[PDB]
Amino acid sequence: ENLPWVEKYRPETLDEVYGQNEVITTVRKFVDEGKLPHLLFYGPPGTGKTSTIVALAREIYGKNYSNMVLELNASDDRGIDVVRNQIKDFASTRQIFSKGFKLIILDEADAMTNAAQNALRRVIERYTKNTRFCVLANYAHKLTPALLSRCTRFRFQPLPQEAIERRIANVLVHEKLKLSPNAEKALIELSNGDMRRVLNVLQSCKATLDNPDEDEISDDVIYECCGAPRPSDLKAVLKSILEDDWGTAHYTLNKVRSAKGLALIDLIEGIVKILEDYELQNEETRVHLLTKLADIEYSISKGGNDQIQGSAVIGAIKASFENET
Amino acid sequence: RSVDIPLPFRTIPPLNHNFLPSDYESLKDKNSASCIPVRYQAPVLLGTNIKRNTTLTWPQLFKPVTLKQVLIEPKLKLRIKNWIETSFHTLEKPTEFVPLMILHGNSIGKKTLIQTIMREIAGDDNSYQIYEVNSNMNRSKKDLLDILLDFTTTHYVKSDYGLVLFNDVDVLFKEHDRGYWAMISKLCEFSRRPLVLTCKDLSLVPSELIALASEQNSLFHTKKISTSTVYAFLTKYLKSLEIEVCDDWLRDVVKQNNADIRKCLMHLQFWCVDTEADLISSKNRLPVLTSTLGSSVKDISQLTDLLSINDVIGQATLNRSMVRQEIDSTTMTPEKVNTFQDQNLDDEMKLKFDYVIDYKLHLNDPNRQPLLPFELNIYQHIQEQLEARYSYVREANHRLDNEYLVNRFKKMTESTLNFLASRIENAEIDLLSATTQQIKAEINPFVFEIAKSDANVKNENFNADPSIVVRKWE
Amino acid sequence: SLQLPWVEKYRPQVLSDIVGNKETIDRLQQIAKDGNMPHMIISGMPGIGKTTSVHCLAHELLGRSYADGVLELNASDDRGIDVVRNQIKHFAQKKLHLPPGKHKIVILDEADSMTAGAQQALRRTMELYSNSTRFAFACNQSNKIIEPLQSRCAILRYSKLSDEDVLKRLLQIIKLEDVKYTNDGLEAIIFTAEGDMRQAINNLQSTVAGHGLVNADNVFKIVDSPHPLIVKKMLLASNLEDSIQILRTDLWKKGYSSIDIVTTSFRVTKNLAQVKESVRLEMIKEIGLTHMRILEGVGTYLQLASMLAKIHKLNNKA
Amino acid sequence: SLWVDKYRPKSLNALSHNEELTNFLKSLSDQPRDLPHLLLYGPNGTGKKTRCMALLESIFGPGVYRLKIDVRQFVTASNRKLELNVVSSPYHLEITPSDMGNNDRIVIQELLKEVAQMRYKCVIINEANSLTKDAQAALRRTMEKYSKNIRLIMVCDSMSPIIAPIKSRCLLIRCPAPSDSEISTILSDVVTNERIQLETKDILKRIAQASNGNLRVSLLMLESMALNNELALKSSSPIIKPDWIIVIHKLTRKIVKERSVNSLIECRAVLYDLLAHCIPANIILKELTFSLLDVETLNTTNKSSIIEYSSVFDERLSLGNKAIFHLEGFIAKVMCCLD
Amino acid sequence: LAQQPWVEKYRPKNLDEVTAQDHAVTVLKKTLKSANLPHMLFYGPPGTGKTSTILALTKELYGPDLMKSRILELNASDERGISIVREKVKNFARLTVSKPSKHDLENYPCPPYKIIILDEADSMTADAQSALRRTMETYSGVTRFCLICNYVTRIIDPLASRCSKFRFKALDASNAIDRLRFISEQENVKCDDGVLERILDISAGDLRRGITLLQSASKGAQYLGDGKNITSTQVEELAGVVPHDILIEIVEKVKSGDFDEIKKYVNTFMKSGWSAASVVNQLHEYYITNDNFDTNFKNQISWLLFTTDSRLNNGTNEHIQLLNLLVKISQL
Ligand SMILES: Nc1ncnc2c1ncn2[C@@H]1O[C@H](COP(=O)(O)OP(=O)(O)OP(O)(O)=S)[C@@H](O)[C@H]1O
Ligand SMILES: Nc1ncnc2c1ncn2[C@@H]1O[C@H](COP(=O)(O)OP(=O)(O)OP(O)(O)=S)[C@@H](O)[C@H]1O
Ligand SMILES: Nc1ncnc2c1ncn2[C@@H]1O[C@H](COP(=O)(O)OP(=O)(O)OP(O)(O)=S)[C@@H](O)[C@H]1O
Ligand SMILES: Nc1ncnc2c1ncn2[C@@H]1O[C@H](COP(=O)(O)OP(=O)(O)OP(O)(O)=S)[C@@H](O)[C@H]1O
Ligand SMILES: Nc1ncnc2c1ncn2[C@@H]1O[C@H](COP(=O)(O)OP(=O)(O)O)[C@@H](O)[C@H]1O
Ligand SMILES: [Mg+2]
Ligand SMILES: [Mg+2]
Ligand SMILES: [Mg+2]
Repeated sequence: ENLPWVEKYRPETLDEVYGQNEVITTVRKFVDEGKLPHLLFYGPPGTGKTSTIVALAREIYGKNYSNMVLELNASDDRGIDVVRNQIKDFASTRQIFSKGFKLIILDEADAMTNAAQNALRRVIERYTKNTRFCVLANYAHKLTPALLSRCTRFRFQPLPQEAIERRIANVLVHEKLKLSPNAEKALIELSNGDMRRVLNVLQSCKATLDNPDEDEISDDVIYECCGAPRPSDLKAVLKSILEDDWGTAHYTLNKVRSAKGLALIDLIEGIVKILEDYELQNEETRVHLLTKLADIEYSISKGGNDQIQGSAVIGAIKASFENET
Repeated sequence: RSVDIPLPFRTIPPLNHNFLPSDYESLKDKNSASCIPVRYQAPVLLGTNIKRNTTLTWPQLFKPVTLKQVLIEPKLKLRIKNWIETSFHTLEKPTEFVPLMILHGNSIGKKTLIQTIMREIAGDDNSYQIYEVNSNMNRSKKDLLDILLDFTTTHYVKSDYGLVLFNDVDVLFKEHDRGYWAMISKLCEFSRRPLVLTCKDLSLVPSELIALASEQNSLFHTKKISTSTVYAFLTKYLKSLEIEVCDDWLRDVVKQNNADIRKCLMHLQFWCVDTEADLISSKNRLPVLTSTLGSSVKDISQLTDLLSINDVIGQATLNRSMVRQEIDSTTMTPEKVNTFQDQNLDDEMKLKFDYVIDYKLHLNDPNRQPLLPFELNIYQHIQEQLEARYSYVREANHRLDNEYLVNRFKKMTESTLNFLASRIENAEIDLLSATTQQIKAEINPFVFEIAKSDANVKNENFNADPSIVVRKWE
Repeated sequence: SLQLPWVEKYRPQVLSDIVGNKETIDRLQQIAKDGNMPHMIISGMPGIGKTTSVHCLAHELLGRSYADGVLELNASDDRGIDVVRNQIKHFAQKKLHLPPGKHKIVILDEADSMTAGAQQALRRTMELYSNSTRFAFACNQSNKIIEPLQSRCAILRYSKLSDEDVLKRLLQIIKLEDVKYTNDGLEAIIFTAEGDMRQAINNLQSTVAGHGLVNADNVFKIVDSPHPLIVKKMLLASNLEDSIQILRTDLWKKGYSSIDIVTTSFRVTKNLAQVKESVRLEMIKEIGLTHMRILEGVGTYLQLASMLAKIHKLNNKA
Repeated sequence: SLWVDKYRPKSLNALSHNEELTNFLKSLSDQPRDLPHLLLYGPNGTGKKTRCMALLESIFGPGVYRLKIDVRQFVTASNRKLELNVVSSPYHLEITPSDMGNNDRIVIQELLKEVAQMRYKCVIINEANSLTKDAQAALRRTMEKYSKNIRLIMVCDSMSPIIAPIKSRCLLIRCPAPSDSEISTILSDVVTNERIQLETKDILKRIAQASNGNLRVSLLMLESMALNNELALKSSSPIIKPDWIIVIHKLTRKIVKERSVNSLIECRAVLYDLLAHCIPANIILKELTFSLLDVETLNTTNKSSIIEYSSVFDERLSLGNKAIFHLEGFIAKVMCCLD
Repeated sequence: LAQQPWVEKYRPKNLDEVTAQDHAVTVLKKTLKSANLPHMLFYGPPGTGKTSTILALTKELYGPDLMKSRILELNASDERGISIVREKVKNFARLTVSKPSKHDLENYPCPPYKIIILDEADSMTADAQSALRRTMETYSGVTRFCLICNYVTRIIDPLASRCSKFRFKALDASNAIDRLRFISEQENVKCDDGVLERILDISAGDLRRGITLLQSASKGAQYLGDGKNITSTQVEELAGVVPHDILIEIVEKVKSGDFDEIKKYVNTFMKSGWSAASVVNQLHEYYITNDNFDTNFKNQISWLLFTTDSRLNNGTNEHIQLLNLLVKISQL
């Protein structure tokens, strides 16, 4: 129906959560054993933390899931007061229930303040007997050690290609779509372990098609829908810097940046990534290139004039790769 | 397009991680050289003193009994005592005298002084009746005006040596303690008993009360007492308890507690129990510190460059925290001031987020918040490693400050303005309009040149009083 | 159902079981034995045993009167101006008959989260009713408590637990729990604890529950942090290409953020011993520069690559 | 009091040097309906603030010189008493970013909001270069949102650290330094109003060449030399330079002659004495570098190394908190190079 | 009131009237006649016709009287991501469509959804990954949020997923010159040959900067009262560009090589008031573009100029930085 593919292709059970396997196996062992300690699912966004907790909560709590599970979000307009109010009201009510272990899913807890995190730790300690928390976050360095020590941390890694491609195959056949192998490879390498990005780009590619029935999606379609540098453009810029004149290198760099709307930071990162694949005769080449490009990126972040920064990029690459020759 | 880069491809070798337990044993933390907690002797309790086996706190066990034991200069003691006696005698007669004392300053005995004066005046503890209005209660008009008016209007049921003391008159809530200064004014109009006000700062007190008190010479400043007298009092107190202690540790206790008799007495109440455990490190000793010459200038050049880079790192990362620290609710933030400005809120809502009344706006940056103790701080590690082997780094850490070199700038500008005004107002505004850097670099040094030139001709014998500016730069 | 965690199952119920800070713990034991407990502000890092110390001291001081003689106020409970002016004052004014020398204890745990006005109102309350009740704070940061409150209490600064005390209590727990231990595994537990004793107990429990025998590899499987040996190999490799490959594969592709990589690199380098002290401090300076650049906002892969390049230059040359 | 204050042009017509800029400002004040946001930049002591004040007077009136001092106290996260002298007027307001350090964003936005709470009020901002990037972004937001009631006139010695949008939405006005003849003319006017007995007019030219295009420095040197010799300037009368400049010259001499660690300790003590007298470290480094570059026992390579280390340590000074470390590192690197 | 800046006085009011940019205006008129747009993003040089195009789309979509109520430009401004942006967005969701006008019926489809404009809201202290996602889902039928961006460096794929990314192409010099000449003709701006090309050269394609510079030059010319055609020197002075004669003297001095001569020239040049950053930029233009210099020299001077510019941006003394840069270029 008229819904995004993100919600349509949500993992309705723990068997549909691909990529993350250690976490799913541990969670299944937890539910089979019955020991469900306080959980902290953290990692890069789109890894499948909310999907995992929703699937587990449904699997344990059947039909009563609606009343036995409260899904919070600290980023909303509540603050420490209303957030604490809701948690204590849900945890201390002991409503008429079939069993127990009311679950509270607090999403976006890295935005919770230090006092709020300490209060949440105290509330978790007080109501452990009847309420189990599965605090969710994206970065573990924004969480206080008090909250980090009262929950069983479960890091989520970016999904491996073997999985992303499996979900590609699953969504493609059901939605009647064709992905050319180069386009599929581009999408897999551009998602960077983000299944949500995959679904959004796939839906946009479906909408882009003049006839979304049998038209195959090409590489350029994905690289322009996501808004990312094509490998050909970065490679052309790199080869123009490496083997052409200063004026021609400047012309190619400016033309590519203007035509593709590409900032210099993305160009530097893509050039570094491409040059990683290639081998260099000398080592001072790599050392000087990495150091100079990092300095250029740091200066770009602070501010300046882009012409001198682009000239510095070209000169740094040229000097580094004339060191090897 | 292929646009192949003129570089051969690299075949990445396959990385494997099989770590022997011998490599795991290398993870043991090397013994830190920066850490150096040096212990002191255990306290030697002599005899069986009755004061040692007490049930009251040591700050209250050594409560002053006369006006000689309070840690306040005798001149101000006599002034306050005479003022209280004169107020008692004057208010006894039917009544130009408004009973009001502002006992401001940063001293400690700002409340026991009044109690000791009452004890001396009355001669007995039961005779005097001091009604202390502390911050632990609601000091609002509709909660205390009637009570204070009745107390200061009629006689206590029992010479009526009655007094009202307003402890901590500086910390006042906006909504909880509503109409407090109106209560003070109304009491001053219709009182027959003295009214003592104590604060740590005089800014919060309204200027009307300040002027009224200054007219009657009833504005007394409590200056902090030097650490020598505090140390002597502590030594005498410990002699009364008959407790031996090395004088170095007692000096450290006096120094680290900011010469606070109550804080020092609590610290001694803890750290002087009959146990064999060694004492607190107090002033940490040098971590085998050797502030050597460093031999070649290359080594000291590297050390100074590392120090400069570390200072840059500290300035860049000591105020950028990753955890969103909260803003205190009971602070005068501009949002709180504008929130109470809006009249849509009723009394009950204003009770929830009542703020302490202050004269300084509490601004804060939600992004540039100070680092939490558990967050990574490499600057501290570099500083503690460099200080452990070079003393001049630790000296440089406190040779200059932020409050210092700014108060010095203020005093230098004041001296410059005085010398300029002493010419044989317009400067006060226009030179202030001139940028601070300009005054620092050009105006003040040249004013010093003129001052030394005019001091030279005065010794030989267009401006007067040049010695102040001469002394400021020296 | 649930199994009691070793953090809670093996929590010290007496003050003697608490390890670390021997002088302060002994003095607290003497206070609990005799009485006349002064106002204290126990402060320090998380997990060193502050709240446990306060609760054990209160229990030993009171006994059967703990229920009606101790009022605990954490951050979950309300500690506003109204609470301080009514509940704490009424508890202080309460008439409870206790053995001589003993006093009621007002445990205000996490006092660093309390508002300033509540702290100001608490000052007169503790100064007036100090002959019947005694207050006890417990804060992670001691500077968040106002100077008027700190001038009426004996500030206690608990220090980080050393490796010896953590090893001793861990050996005790392993001995009463029948846990198969290896020297490398216990060393890994101490290394990952970093003075946080609760973290050490939790890591031991997780390792035993998951992989049985406590080897160092098993400990470094349940910490979800960059492997210290992998990071050491990345930093100390003589070939920059190998270090770059390690950073790309084992750290960046596995989801380790730049902050965790920088923290692990700094900790490993600080614990490194084969390199000279000057080289150690210079590599630490490079890591600090990289951490600064990350904090400014530039936490990309290229900054970590440049950090590795500078460390490689420093190691191979000079 | 000082001749740098009493003989300050208080009108657009009173402005003597840079007649083109005077005509431009007079034409700008000819229609007071619209003042574009002005960014007056140039060397120090060139009459930028004097011209801003004269323009504000010409639009409003002689009141723009009746200044009152409103002291504002602020508290940050670490509880520091941030105290500011906010020079105000019935028609204009004046602020200075450096006097509030890193936190120059919240204070600036609070003061500008307070101004906008009440044709237009012009706010003068001294040393806009010292503003942090976030504060400059806040100013950029203010210039567009609060354009109807607030007109920001910013005076900075260098416009390079200013962001691009601020320059794009401002009228860039450049103030070149006065020539030696113009400084001599101003000094001669001050003389003939103060009755200074010169033996010749060469003394004024010497003062102008010593001040290096700084009117304030030249006027202060005139006042000092006049009061020293009792209004009797002579050819033998030496130019009065401030004590810190002489101390910097002695420090450079010591650095050149003595290259040792103990010499570096003595240099650190000298730097501490200089910084304790409330002298900014940027000027100290500038004078130290330009006095080391003028030493006649040094070749080209050493001086190039001096300028390189000076640039590096100036960049570190702009991004550092403790200045003594940067200055001592510069001195140590200089001494290592001079070996 | 009577006076109006020419940047907004000549803003294109009709969507199709937007100069060049056919790839955008055609698809945008199709989406306007579709009676509903998805939340769209545009990228290009700041001042290439982003705000003008979105306001013109709203102009041909809603009514002029309906405009100031339906559109709230809660852009990167005083409005804060959630402190105000989200609060005002939800309070506007509490508000419905105002009275329908006359010409608005049938002529102006006036779709119920509202349009919220946020120019470069990515440069904000609030990172709303889903704080506005929820508010455009709960209020999709009653409002839409349009965003402005510079490059394709989009921050969060949520809240930026269903985006018709329009590439506002760089405005060609011919059409920009035509537009500026048209504005000059309307405002009777007397200009000789070379003013408009120079204005476009310093503004580097930024018509907003170009229009503001032209307005400032016209105001200065009226201030002088000569009535003569504006010269390129006045435009250069109104933008901060160092005159080419000074730059040629600088390059001659650094070709001379003497440290003392360079130091004296820099000392005499710091008194002129010309900024060091403009000197660095014009030295870059003179050196990197020139074909009379070796590749090694340009490679070294690129890093030298980059370091000098980076240090100058951090608020350091211009005298020391320019002296060091010129000396280092001399040693090259
Ligand atoms: N391991 C996975 N297996 C299957 N689908 C997945 C997996 N990870 C993510 N997805 C899909 O990608 C989207 C991610 O949804 P969520 O789990 O809610 O996002 P998240 O992982 O919790 O991260 P956020 O951004 O903090 S909500 C959904 O459409 C899922 O169906
Ligand atoms: N010699 C002494 N002189 C004064 N006070 C003493 C002395 N010895 C001990 N004290 C204690 O010092 C304290 C001073 O009185 P307090 O009322 O607690 O302080 P205060 O007057 O309220 O001023 P503060 O705490 O700075 S607001 C009392 O607790 C006294 O018991
Ligand atoms: N020195 C110690 N000896 C024995 N057990 C300890 C020690 N320190 C900590 N623990 C244990 O580790 C846990 C620490 O609990 P708490 O004392 O409440 O932590 P904390 O010191 O208050 O720090 P917080 O909770 O982050 S404010 C308890 O389960 C204790 O049993
Ligand atoms: N295609 C165009 N046709 C005519 N005038 C234009 C065109 N593009 C820009 N302008 C002029 O430049 C001004 C700014 O254009 P816009 O790009 O729409 O505004 P803007 O996006 O806010 O600029 P920025 O990004 O804030 S610098 C307009 O008001 C016009 O005066
Ligand atoms: N046109 C002028 N004629 C005479 N004196 C001037 C003129 N412009 C500036 N001055 C002198 O400059 C001094 C003020 O300099 P100021 O504008 O504060 O320098 P800056 O702009 O660097 O802050 C005054 O004392 C005044 O005598
Ligand atoms: Mg989620
Ligand atoms: Mg605790
Ligand atoms: Mg815009």
